[PDB]
Amino acid sequence: FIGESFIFLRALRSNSLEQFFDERVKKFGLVFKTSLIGHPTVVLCGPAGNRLILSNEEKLVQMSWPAQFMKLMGENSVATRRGEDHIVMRSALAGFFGPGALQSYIGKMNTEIQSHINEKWKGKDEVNVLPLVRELVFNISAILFFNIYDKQEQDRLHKLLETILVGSFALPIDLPGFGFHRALQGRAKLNKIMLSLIKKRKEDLQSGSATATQDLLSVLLTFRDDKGTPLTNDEILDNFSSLLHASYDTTTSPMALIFKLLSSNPECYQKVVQEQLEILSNKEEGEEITWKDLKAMKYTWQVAQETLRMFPPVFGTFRKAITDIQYDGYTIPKGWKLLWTTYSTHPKDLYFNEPEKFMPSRFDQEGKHVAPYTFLPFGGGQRSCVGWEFSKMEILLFVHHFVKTFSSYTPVDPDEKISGDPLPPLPSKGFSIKLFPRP
Ligand code: HEM
Repeated sequence: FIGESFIFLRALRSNSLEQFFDERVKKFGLVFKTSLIGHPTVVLCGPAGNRLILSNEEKLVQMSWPAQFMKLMGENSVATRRGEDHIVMRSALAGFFGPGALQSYIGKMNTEIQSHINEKWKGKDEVNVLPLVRELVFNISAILFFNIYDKQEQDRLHKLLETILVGSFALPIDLPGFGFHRALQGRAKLNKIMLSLIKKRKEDLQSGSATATQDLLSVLLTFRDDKGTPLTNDEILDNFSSLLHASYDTTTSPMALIFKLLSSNPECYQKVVQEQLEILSNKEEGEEITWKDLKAMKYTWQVAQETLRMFPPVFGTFRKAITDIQYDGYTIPKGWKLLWTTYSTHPKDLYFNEPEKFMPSRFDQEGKHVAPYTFLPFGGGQRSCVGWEFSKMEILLFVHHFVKTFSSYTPVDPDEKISGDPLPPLPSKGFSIKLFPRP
């Protein structure tokens, strides 16, 4: 049955959503009943509800994706697998996204961001930030996932992913003239492309032309579980498809918005500049940014977090009750759906005083003063974001090189709105800015 799916969809595109939950909390409370995407759903608002859903994976709940997302991502990815297979895939992914592993890719990421800024920003009087950020974010994935530096090949894959992403928000009608149908065709083309990259990679590894750690493709190809089993081609394809979905639209949001919010709060921009320039003062010219420099960008990371609080790229996500669960006096029946949202804590004065104000100081001392399960841009528990530290690296390096290159900037439209009907919140006009390069 339609249930409340239509009203929820209406509120989502309306870019409100907070109200959708607010009025249901006002009428029923934090733990209330609803029907979404044809399933009986219970929304658990607030920190206590967040802990229930997020911290009890495989105990009381399991990740549940809607049918259409399963068809576009595949059934063999880390996001669509459960139980033991999920834990193995996270272990394989940790070989690239883990803190020790991520440090070996900072050089490649730094170089691309540096080259992108110099080529497409440094010499312009004005730029439209959003398309540049999208290009940079995708190209970093192409380099770090597949070692693809060829610009035409990067653009080809970039266009293909855009077509697939259209279907994830269209009506799931697999018919010749619908958006979902074209997305499914795009996924088929991408699968064939990635299959050829897998084959050539297997050869390149056997002939000593590629290493086991150079990129994500090699890490996943060389992974073996505790019993010596490698991942299958379908598992590698679906994981790459899922990782492209997860990485492109999400990271684009804070990167595109960070300098919009900073332009409205110049005192915070002043502190970002001072932090970044102080880091450069202690380096010789030509010396590359290091992982140690990265960890010194504390205030910059506080600005990024406050951007994520006010404009979460992922409003929330769904689980399925794998057992009858007793919560707040009620019993969520097995087979029912559960939903948590950042909108129950992120915009609330109760958890973040003056929530409408941009205050990076909320995350002072590495977030010491943030209450548990109130700031959740990357979720939590066994299903927490695989790539959050990858995103953090991109944002910090991007901010660093921008501040290094430019003395100042000025928004062309200071009153530009920040909407997103599709999940990703972004500058409504792409955030055009005038640029002032350092002399
Ligand atoms: C850029 C690289 C990124 C990669 C490779 C990535 C990858 C992933 C993957 C594979 C998962 C599923 C983990 C699992 O099922 O075990 C996940 C979860 C998640 N991601 Fe990310 N992600 C990235 C960036 C981001 C960003 C920037 C945000 C938001 C600021 C974000 C928000 C989330 C959230 C909230 C979840 C958990 C959803 C839930 O538990 O219901 N991701 N990510």
